Parts: sequence; C-alpha cells; structure tokens
Amino acid sequence: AAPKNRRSIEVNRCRRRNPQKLIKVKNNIDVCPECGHLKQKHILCGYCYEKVRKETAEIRRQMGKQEGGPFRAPTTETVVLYSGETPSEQDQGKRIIERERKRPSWFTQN
Amino acid sequence: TARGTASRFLTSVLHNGLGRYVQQLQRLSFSLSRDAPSSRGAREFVEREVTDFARRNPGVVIYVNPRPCCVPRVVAEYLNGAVREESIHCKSVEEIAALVQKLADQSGLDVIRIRKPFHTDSPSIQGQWHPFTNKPTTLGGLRPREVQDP
Amino acid sequence: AAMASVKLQGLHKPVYHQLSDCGDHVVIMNTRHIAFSGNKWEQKVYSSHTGYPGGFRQVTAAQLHQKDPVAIVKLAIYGMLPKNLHRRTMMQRLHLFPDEDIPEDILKNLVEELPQPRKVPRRLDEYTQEEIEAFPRVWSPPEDYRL
Amino acid sequence: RNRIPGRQWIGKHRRPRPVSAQAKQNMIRRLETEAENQYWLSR
Amino acid sequence: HGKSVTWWDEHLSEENVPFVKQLVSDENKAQLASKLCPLKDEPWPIHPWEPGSSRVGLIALKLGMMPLWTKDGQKHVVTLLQVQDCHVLKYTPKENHNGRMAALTVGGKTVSHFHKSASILEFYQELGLPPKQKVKIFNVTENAVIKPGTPLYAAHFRPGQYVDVTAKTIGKGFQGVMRRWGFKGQPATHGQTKTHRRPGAISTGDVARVWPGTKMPGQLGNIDRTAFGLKVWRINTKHNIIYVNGSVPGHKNCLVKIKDSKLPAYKDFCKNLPFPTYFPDGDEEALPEDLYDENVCQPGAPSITFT
Amino acid sequence: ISHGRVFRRLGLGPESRIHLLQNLLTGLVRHERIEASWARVDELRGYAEKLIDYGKLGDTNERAMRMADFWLTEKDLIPKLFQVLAPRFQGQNGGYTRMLQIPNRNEQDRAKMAVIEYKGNCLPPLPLPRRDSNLTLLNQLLQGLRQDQEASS
RNA sequence: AACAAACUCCUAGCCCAAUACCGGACUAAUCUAUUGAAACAUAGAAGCAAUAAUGUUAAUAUGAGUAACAAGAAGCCUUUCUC
RNA sequence: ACUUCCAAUCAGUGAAAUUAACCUUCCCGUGAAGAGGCGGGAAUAAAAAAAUAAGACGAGAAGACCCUAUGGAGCUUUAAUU
RNA sequence: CGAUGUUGGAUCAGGACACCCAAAUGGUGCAACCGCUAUUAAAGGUUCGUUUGUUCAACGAUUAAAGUCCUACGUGAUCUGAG
RNA sequence: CACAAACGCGUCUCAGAGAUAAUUAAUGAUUUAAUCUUAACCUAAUUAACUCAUAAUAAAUCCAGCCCUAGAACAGGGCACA
Ligand SMILES: [K+]
Ligand SMILES: [K+]
Ligand SMILES: [K+]
Ligand SMILES: [K+]
Ligand SMILES: [K+]
Ligand SMILES: [Mg+2]
Ligand SMILES: [Mg+2]
Ligand SMILES: [Mg+2]
Ligand SMILES: [Mg+2]
Ligand SMILES: [Mg+2]
Ligand SMILES: [Mg+2]
Ligand SMILES: [Mg+2]
Ligand SMILES: [Mg+2]
Ligand SMILES: [Mg+2]
Ligand SMILES: [Mg+2]
Ligand SMILES: [Mg+2]
Ligand SMILES: [Mg+2]
Ligand SMILES: [Mg+2]
Ligand SMILES: [Mg+2]
Ligand SMILES: [Mg+2]
Ligand SMILES: [Mg+2]
Ligand SMILES: [Mg+2]
Ligand SMILES: [Mg+2]
Ligand SMILES: [Mg+2]
Ligand SMILES: [Mg+2]
Ligand SMILES: [Mg+2]
Ligand SMILES: [Mg+2]
Ligand SMILES: [Mg+2]
Ligand SMILES: [Mg+2]
Ligand SMILES: [Mg+2]
Ligand SMILES: [Mg+2]
Ligand SMILES: [Mg+2]
Ligand SMILES: [Mg+2]
Ligand SMILES: [Mg+2]
Ligand SMILES: [Mg+2]
Ligand SMILES: [Mg+2]
Ligand SMILES: [Mg+2]
Ligand SMILES: [Mg+2]
Ligand SMILES: [Mg+2]
Ligand SMILES: [Mg+2]
Ligand SMILES: [Mg+2]
Ligand SMILES: [Mg+2]
Ligand SMILES: [Mg+2]
Ligand SMILES: [Mg+2]
Ligand SMILES: [Mg+2]
Ligand SMILES: [Mg+2]
Ligand SMILES: [Mg+2]
Ligand SMILES: [Mg+2]
Ligand SMILES: [Mg+2]
Ligand SMILES: [Mg+2]
Ligand SMILES: [Mg+2]
Ligand SMILES: [Mg+2]
Ligand SMILES: [Mg+2]
Ligand SMILES: [Mg+2]
Ligand SMILES: [Mg+2]
Ligand SMILES: [Mg+2]
Ligand SMILES: [Mg+2]
Ligand SMILES: [Mg+2]
Ligand SMILES: [Zn+2]
Repeated sequence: AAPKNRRSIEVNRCRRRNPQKLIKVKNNIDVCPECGHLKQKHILCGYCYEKVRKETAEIRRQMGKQEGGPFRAPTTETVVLYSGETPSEQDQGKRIIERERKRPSWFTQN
Repeated sequence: TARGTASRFLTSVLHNGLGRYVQQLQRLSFSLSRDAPSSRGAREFVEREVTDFARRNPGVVIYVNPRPCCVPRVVAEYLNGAVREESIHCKSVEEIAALVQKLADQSGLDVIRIRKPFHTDSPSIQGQWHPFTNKPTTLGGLRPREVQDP
Repeated sequence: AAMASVKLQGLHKPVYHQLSDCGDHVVIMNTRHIAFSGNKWEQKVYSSHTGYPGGFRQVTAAQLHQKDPVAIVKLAIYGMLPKNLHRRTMMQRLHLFPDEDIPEDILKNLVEELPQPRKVPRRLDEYTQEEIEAFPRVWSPPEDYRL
Repeated sequence: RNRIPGRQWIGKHRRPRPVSAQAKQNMIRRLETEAENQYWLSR
Repeated sequence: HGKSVTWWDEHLSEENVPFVKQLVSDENKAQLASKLCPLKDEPWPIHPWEPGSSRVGLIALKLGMMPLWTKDGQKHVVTLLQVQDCHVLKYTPKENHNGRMAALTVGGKTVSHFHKSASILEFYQELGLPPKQKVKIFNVTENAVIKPGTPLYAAHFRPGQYVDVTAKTIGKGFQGVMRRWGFKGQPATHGQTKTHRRPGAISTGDVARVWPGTKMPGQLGNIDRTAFGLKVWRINTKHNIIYVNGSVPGHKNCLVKIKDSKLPAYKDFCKNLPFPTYFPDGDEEALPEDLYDENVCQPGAPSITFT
Repeated sequence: ISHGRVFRRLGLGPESRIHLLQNLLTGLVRHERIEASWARVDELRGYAEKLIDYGKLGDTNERAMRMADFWLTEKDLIPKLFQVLAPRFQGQNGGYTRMLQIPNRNEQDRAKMAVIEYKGNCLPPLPLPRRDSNLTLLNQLLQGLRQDQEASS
C-alpha cells in the first residue's frame, strides 16, 4: 500500500516525542566503594573487573609457557605465588606459578 | 483582516475635549529638494500655503529642510509620542494641503480597528441589570419548598 | 422542556450571548407523573443503536418510562438545546428527580418556582358541592327510566 | 429509508411538498391589490 | 530529590537476613493461631436459615485431577481444590455496596510482607493477619453475615451440593483467528498462495467499514470465566480439599473462587448445610476424615458386583 | 505458547544447541572461568552443575566416562575432571559454580554478558557484591531486637 | 402579528455583477537619452511580471528511523574446538 | 505438535512507489446519479506499539476492450496509378 | 476509458420478510393420521456426494428444513483462474 | 506426544422473571336485547424478540534484580517458611 497524503509536522512531532519512545532514566546507578567509579547495583564494577581480567590474563599467559604442548594439562591443583613468597606445606604437591610483580592487594593468600 | 491585525477601544488621549480642546499635533518636518522634479509639489506648497498654515495653527512647529533627496517626506509628531511618516512624492499643491490638514485633525492614536464606535465611563445610570432586579421578594425570604422554622 | 431549554441556555437574561458562560440550573421534580397528550404513550418510540450488528433497539414511550422514569424528560430537553458543544456542558446543570425526594443540598440552592405550563383539570370528585349546585341541570330525565 | 427517485424537484416523480397557510394569504394579498389595479384603469 | 530504588534485602547484613525471616515467620504463626476461636472471641449473632438466603464462598487452590467411580460403574473426573488460608477480611453494609445484598470480602493464600504495597500491609496490620494473594467480593444477604477475621475451612461445603467456580483461564497469548474463534482455513495445496490461516473477507463492500462486533485476531485466554453446576463429591477434612465434578477454569496451582450454585434448579439447597458457615469449635465433635457422597465408591469398599 | 518449556532455542537447532554448550563447557573445565552471553551462560550453568555429579561417580563407572567423553571435546581434560575437579568438590552438593552479570560488551552488539566459574579456582577473586557490615545504623537497630529477644526467650 | 434579501429608504461617498471575444486607464522590475545623487522625474526601447504544462535543473521533506542488510565458540590472541 | 529462515525487543547502517492543504468519525437524506467535508441528527480527553484488509471510486501503466481522427503501419488481392 | 479488474467456487458473512424448519392461531369438500389455505413472528438453523468451469438442472443418500432475494448480481491491496 | 506442555478424536458445563402479535373468552353501553371494548373499569388464556433478576470485574501510589502454567514490546502474578 502507498500513503494517501503527507503527514504534517504537527502529527509527526506528537508521534516522535511520545513518552513511550523517549529514553527512560536509570535510578539504579551507584558509586563503587573500592575505586569510586560508577556501576549499577546488580552489575559488577567495570573498572574492578577489568582490573581482575588483566591480572588473570597474565597468570594464564605464564601457564602457557609452563606447558608447551597444546594438549598438556596438569593432573593436580594449581597455586599462584608472587615475588617474595614460598610454597606452604599445604601447597606442596601442586604446580607453582611465579609472577615477578608484588602480590596485589585484592588477591588474598590462604 | 480583523483577526490578523491588532485592535483598540475608542479612547481620547488625556481626556481631550472635556474641559478644553488641545490640538494634539506637535510638529512637522518637510524634507524636500530644490532640484528634483519630484519635489515640485513640496516646493509650491512651501512658497504659498506654509506661511498661511502656520498662522491658523500656532500650536505646531514647522521645519523645512531643503536637502538633496529623491522622495520628499513629511514627518508629523503628536503629544502622546506617536510619529507618523508620510510621503508627498509627486503630488499636486492641493493634495499636499489636504494631506497636511488631515494630519492636523488626527488625535495621534494608532490607526487600527476600533472595536466599538462609542466609549463611556459609568454607563450604569439608575442601576445595571442583575437576575434579582425584576424578581419579587417572598415574605420572609423563603425558598420555594422551605419549611418555616416555627 | 420548552421553558427548561430557555433557562438552561440563558435566553431569559438581557445580558445573553452565546460566547459567554451564562446559564441557570433547573430542578425538575415529579417526572414520573408526566402526562403525554393523545396516544403518544403507545405510538411514540425512542430508538437507538448499540453499534454492533443486529443491535437496533426500538422502545415504546410507555416501556421507556417504565424502566427509566426520567428518560422521557431528559431526552426531550436533550433534543431541544442548541446542537453545539455547549449542549453537553449545559445538560450537567439539569437535575431530574422521579419524585419529591430532593437532597437538602439542592433544596437550599433554589430561588423561585416556575409556573406550570398546563392548567391541570380537576376530576368530578374534586368539585365542591357549591359548584355542583351552581351548574345548571341541562335536561330533565323521565321518571320511569332505569339508569 | 424512503428516497425520492432521481432529482427531487424534476421529472415524473417529485417531492410531495404541500401548499401552506402562509402561501394562501400571500396569493390573496396580491389578488386584492390587482383587483384594485383593474378598477382604476376601467374609466 | 532523585531517591534511588530500594528493596528489603538491600541494606540487610548477612548476620541479620536469617533473623528478619525468622521474625516475620514467627509473627504469622502467632497471628494465624490466634484466630482459631471464632465462637470464643465475641462473634456476631447467628440467625436461623431463611428462604432466599445466600451463604459465603471460599478461595481455594487448584491442585489437579483424579478419576472417581460411582456405584453404577460410571467414571467421573474430579478436580482437587484445596483451601489453604481463608479468612473474611471486611464487611460492607447493604446500602454502601449494592443496595440489595451485603458484601463480604475473602482473601487468598498467605504471601510475603516484603512485596506488597504500603496501604495493603497497613490494612492487614490493623486486622492482624498476614497478607493474602487474591481478594474477592462475595454477595451475601444480611442474615448470613460473618465477623471479619473468622477462618473458613473446606467443611463449609457438604458433599452432595452443586457449586460454581470462577477463576482466570489459561492465557494463550496473541493467537490467530483460527485458534481464537475457530474459523475454517483455506485449503493447503490447491494453488493457494500465502493464505492458509487468514480470516479472509471481514466485511461487505457497501458498508465501507468494519462492524464493531467483527471477529479479529487478538488476546486469548487470560480473562475471568465461571463454571456452573459442578457437583461436590468428596470433602476432605484434615487437608481441607474439595472434590468438584468436571473441569474448573484456570491452570494448576491457581486461586479459584468457589460459591454455591446460582442455577434456578439449585435454589434453597442450603437448609441442610451449615449456616452461615461451619464452626468446628461449636460442634465439639470430630468430623470424619473424609465425607463421601452416597453414590461414590469408596476406596475401602468391596468390588462392584452387578448381581 | 511456550508454557513449561525450560530450554532455550540457540544456534541452528536442537543439535547446534548442544554443540554450542559443548564448546563452552570444554572451555569452562580447562580455564575454570569464562565469560559469554548471559543467555548462553545461564544454560551452561545447568550442565556444569551435573557434570561434576557425574565426576563424583568415579573413574571406573562406564556411564560417567562415556558422558565425559562427549562433553569434554578435548581429550586431555578427562583426567583433569576425574582427578582435580571431582576430588575438590566432596563437601557441597550443589554449590559448584557462580554466575555474575558482567557489564555489556564494548562492541556494536551490546550483548548482556555473564561470568561463570568454578569454586576454589586458582585465579584472582571476582569483585563480589559485599553486603553491608553489621556496624551500619540499620543493622545495629535490628541487632538490638535480637539481643532483647534472645535474653527473654 | 412577528422574525426574515444582492430589493428599497436613512447618513456619507470614489454612484451598480459576470465566463469566450473586444475597448480603456494605470503600473512592478531592467537598459539607454537628459534630469536626479539617502534612489528619482519626462521620454525612447525590450529575453518587460508564474499558486498550476504526470513542466526542466538543483535542494528539501513525507512514506521512515520503517522495508532490508552482517561476524560459528572459548582462550594464554591467534592456538585449540564445533560444523 | 515441534524445529529453522522471517517475526517482536536492543545496538549499527538505512531505501522505494506515494503525497493540493488536512485539526483526516457513524447513520439516514441530498447531490456530476455510491459523501470523513453538504443537510438533519448521533458519537466525541490526547498520544504510542502490535495486528486483520471493508472504504479512501487505494498505489502502479496519459485503457490493451469500444468508438472517433479526411492520424500511422504490417499483410493480401479481382482496388487506383505504374 | 492520465483504468470503477470481469463468471463460478474457498474464507467471513451484514440485512430484508414476500417464512423452508422450529412456536401461536383462524378456515376447510378438517373424524383421527397425512394434507390444502390464510393471519402473526426474523433470536437461531437451513446436509454430504456422481457428471458439467459452471450459477442452473438431473440423479444417489439423508435431514426438523436443505427458503426467496439484496449487499459494486457482498467479499481477487485475503486466496483460486477451470471458463 | 524423544520438554516439564500444547492439542482432539477425549472429558466437563449450559438458567429463572417480566413483556408481548394474530387469536380466544368473561362483564357491558352508545342500541335498557345482543355484542371480546380505536366505549369505560376489572379480569383470563396466549409466538419469538426484547428487558431484567442474577453472575463476572473491584485494594490509588513495594517494584532495582531473578522466576513464572503472565507475555510481541509495555503490562501482570510470585521472591517469609520453599
Ligand atoms: K425525479
Ligand atoms: K482496507
Ligand atoms: K473506464
Ligand atoms: K436468517
Ligand atoms: K356493538
Ligand atoms: Mg438523487
Ligand atoms: Mg413539487
Ligand atoms: Mg502464556
Ligand atoms: Mg485446513
Ligand atoms: Mg505468485
Ligand atoms: Mg502456501
Ligand atoms: Mg458508511
Ligand atoms: Mg495483546
Ligand atoms: Mg520459557
Ligand atoms: Mg537465533
Ligand atoms: Mg534460567
Ligand atoms: Mg432585513
Ligand atoms: Mg459589467
Ligand atoms: Mg459554457
Ligand atoms: Mg519608465
Ligand atoms: Mg518572459
Ligand atoms: Mg516561482
Ligand atoms: Mg504519476
Ligand atoms: Mg511546476
Ligand atoms: Mg539550490
Ligand atoms: Mg526520516
Ligand atoms: Mg509503517
Ligand atoms: Mg526486519
Ligand atoms: Mg534498529
Ligand atoms: Mg481526530
Ligand atoms: Mg450516501
Ligand atoms: Mg451538520
Ligand atoms: Mg454533517
Ligand atoms: Mg512494525
Ligand atoms: Mg501494523
Ligand atoms: Mg475524498
Ligand atoms: Mg476498488
Ligand atoms: Mg487506482
Ligand atoms: Mg488516453
Ligand atoms: Mg482493437
Ligand atoms: Mg471527417
Ligand atoms: Mg490518412
Ligand atoms: Mg501521411
Ligand atoms: Mg515501410
Ligand atoms: Mg488493378
Ligand atoms: Mg486518477
Ligand atoms: Mg459465496
Ligand atoms: Mg446472515
Ligand atoms: Mg409476515
Ligand atoms: Mg412451523
Ligand atoms: Mg463480485
Ligand atoms: Mg471473484
Ligand atoms: Mg493478490
Ligand atoms: Mg478488494
Ligand atoms: Mg485458462
Ligand atoms: Mg346488555
Ligand atoms: Mg444487568
Ligand atoms: Mg507485581
Ligand atoms: Zn569498582
């Protein structure tokens, strides 16, 4: 079908500015206690997660160099140790990942 | 049309004509030329009628400023502050006299639509109609179906 | 409705004008006892359509008055007022009551009562004995006839 | 519901518009005037 | 002031979330168990049965369906309706609701306080009951009025009675004209092009419009419906379960409004029934575990012999 | 009418749905923390819960071995499942994995992301939403009720 | 009776409708001859005036942010898997 | 009944026929003879999204049918001239 | 005639009563049964098949009955194209 | 019927009062008979519509998130013991 007449701008403005078609505001925005940036209540902080993801990639990159083959996987548990630390008695019998940087604050040793 | 332009009520400035009549025209300024053929009507008016016009109307001040111009103009100012521009470009002598005489008789208010052809203050002599001006009063002011107190 | 239409519009005020909001409330009581002239109780019909197919309803004047007591008077006025958009506004000022049961709020607002447009004739039992003796006996019936 | 066939003022079938009491008086008033008209022309 | 949205669990600490749940839970049991004496807490006067009187219905939960057999060998299907928490909420005078019959308000099963409106929670606080899920209005004559806060049980209906059922049916969403109204479709293979389930012509040429009553595709299912003339076969006492013949509208685990049948044949069939309702305290006797209709084959009855 | 349907239509059909979750589950076992679309991660949670249940059965049970053969498409992860993941989970019954909503991906599609991981993984902890401390004003007021309640009852 | 016209009186006038064809008086904007010199006058000349040709060119809208278009997954980021 | 491509919501890019102006209702009557616009009556807070195609004598092609034009052309011959 | 798309079916039917059935009743060359005829009533209903492109008609089986007609002889921006 | 559902071929339910047209009968006058009466009063037998009894709907102002036998979007029902 084809339109019969040109829509006037008075009609178009009513349709294009109806409250349904407008952008709704968000009232669930909060400041992250740790870093002070912005995040939603039900969503993890973007800055804090990006902080973790960068560190996780570095740890995984070190693991790749410790298993050259593409089908080599450990048969035991894994523990990550940073500079200035030594494996504990309970941590023995597990593969050791060494990182040169100082242990990050958020990461907690057990 | 009437819906397009503004409107005003019939009003006389400063309650003119009540105690005494004051000619509301204040001054005129003629801007004519001494060489332009289109200013011939203005020049003939100045030589003949301007001197006699000033005598009849001592309440107006007439300024004549012959300067190089192409369209002769006459500017009339009134007491209330309204200035009205006019063009006397290429008009006969008697047409200028009629045009100037008309400017002398105008009150100076804006020439727009007048809503009513009359104006009055306190028109309600001997009272104005209200829905109680012709209804008889009932004994005791009783409503149509009101029960008496006793 | 003829006098009620005038009061609602304001055609009784010498200050009348359609643009102005001049208008007077009218309270009509005892609307169950209206008296249609002639056989209009059975001949006049009020018809309306609900919109849906097969929804054309025609109701006799007697049937409508038996269901909605004030419908006869309200429709009569609703058709006599001017057909502009003010008719809806000025119908809200019309108050109809089937009998003499008026809220005290409405009663305190009244001013005057309009006269009845039709003089109600009185029945035979309402004539006083003085009137009966005053009216002459037109004829003399025979004494031997049995009524 | 009931229609006048064709145009309502021309043809075989027309509108049944009757003569009114006002129209009868207008004819009589003109007739009385013309009755006086033909008397002043008589002599 | 653009105040942020909040919920009950937002600011509660991990050591207090279990505590608050215990706090509200203990309140519900105390409130529910304090209403179990309708005849010991100064109830409204009880009047004897009169012709043309109407009783008070219940709000029950639809469990499922079971087969049931009668003594003549026929098979019937019964729907298990369970009454979980039924209390009369408020009483409306005759002249303030309809002008002919009084209105009694009955609530549904218990729900959580944390997800109801402020006014709804405040209303129940004054009465002293936990919030209800569904609330319905019952038309009751003045001679069968019940004091608000009086509990109701499945024994309110005695087996042998015919009852109605009102509940929202199963919503099937935006369904086409063939499913919604049952129009026949166009043929499938004899050349038909892009037309197999469409309504087809919807009006006539002359009218140049579509009548308001025309059937068109739209919403189907999620509306209120009522089933009439459902006979009550078996009543269970301890679990408060009502067995109704046939199929009742509504999906499983929905709330169903039950009332006495209004059919002309089933009029005045309440003289031999509790009035205005079954009060367990007044009888001072234990009802049977299950109440059976006279035509029902009980599970502990000898097998049918047509001798 | 999708009443009672607990599964989701993903990929090119019912067969592609399994294979999409087969690759995701393989990545989850090897890396112990992966991120994908929220809808696909939600489906993957159900299988990751029950895969550990098959792992607890043992290395000798044939059904567990065949079930782990199909889902672990990389053949060097079967020994890991029966000797690392299964021994680690012996206490809890269903608390095997965590799901949290990662913010939307910084790309055109703007999909809703989620992060799925196994308990006790050898990775930095996620920024979990921490509840209010008991020293807060609202918590302190409520603790007053509990101390008084426990004193009498 | 009353209310009711382009009719007819009343008060001022510049003192009586129209399609094809025909008659007349003025006139917007250009150039030239003399004037004019904060933009005109008397004349002589013309590419001398666009609410209408499914008109031409260019720019804008409406239909419409509608129809329709695309990148297999995870990760250690380019290596393993699913087809 | 169930799947895939469409579909509806979100993010990116974003076209076409069409359009005198529209603040774009129903009924009966009228009328260049089938009215959203006239007359007599009815109905009537304003907008958005998704659907069905009765009407807008819907959109598309200066009707292929039919006739007219001292308008063309192809074919045939016992038309005229050659 | 700078276009009002043309038979029959399919889907959906809106309406009229000059009624085929269902309900009430008068008359009879109406004993009953089966009929003929007239008045009143339009809320609901009015079948499935062989041949023909067929509407129509013939024939088989059945039904309380298989009504007459208008609606662009309804309905192709919903379908069919046998004619 | 290879989903926890949908579906028919399967199962369930389906109503009282008023009111009428033709017609039939009682009482009775113009016409002291008779006569159902566009004569009055009262009253009787009586089509279908139609109207209504009755039934359904019912709480203004928690709502970020998750679930749902609620759903295109938007809405709606749950999230205390589960
Ligand atoms: K005619
Ligand atoms: K249409
Ligand atoms: K034509
Ligand atoms: K019919
Ligand atoms: K007689
Ligand atoms: Mg006509
Ligand atoms: Mg005539
Ligand atoms: Mg649904
Ligand atoms: Mg079919
Ligand atoms: Mg095709
Ligand atoms: Mg097809
Ligand atoms: Mg129409
Ligand atoms: Mg819908
Ligand atoms: Mg689902
Ligand atoms: Mg897809
Ligand atoms: Mg889920
Ligand atoms: Mg006049
Ligand atoms: Mg003329
Ligand atoms: Mg002509
Ligand atoms: Mg010139
Ligand atoms: Mg030109
Ligand atoms: Mg132009
Ligand atoms: Mg065109
Ligand atoms: Mg043009
Ligand atoms: Mg340009
Ligand atoms: Mg646009
Ligand atoms: Mg569109
Ligand atoms: Mg699309
Ligand atoms: Mg988009
Ligand atoms: Mg409008
Ligand atoms: Mg018409
Ligand atoms: Mg009108
Ligand atoms: Mg009109
Ligand atoms: Mg759309
Ligand atoms: Mg649409
Ligand atoms: Mg038009
Ligand atoms: Mg058409
Ligand atoms: Mg067209
Ligand atoms: Mg042509
Ligand atoms: Mg031809
Ligand atoms: Mg010719
Ligand atoms: Mg020729
Ligand atoms: Mg030629
Ligand atoms: Mg040639
Ligand atoms: Mg020859
Ligand atoms: Mg056209
Ligand atoms: Mg047909
Ligand atoms: Mg029909
Ligand atoms: Mg008839
Ligand atoms: Mg019959
Ligand atoms: Mg046709
Ligand atoms: Mg056709
Ligand atoms: Mg087509
Ligand atoms: Mg069509
Ligand atoms: Mg053919
Ligand atoms: Mg007699
Ligand atoms: Mg009702
Ligand atoms: Mg809710
Ligand atoms: Zn942060």
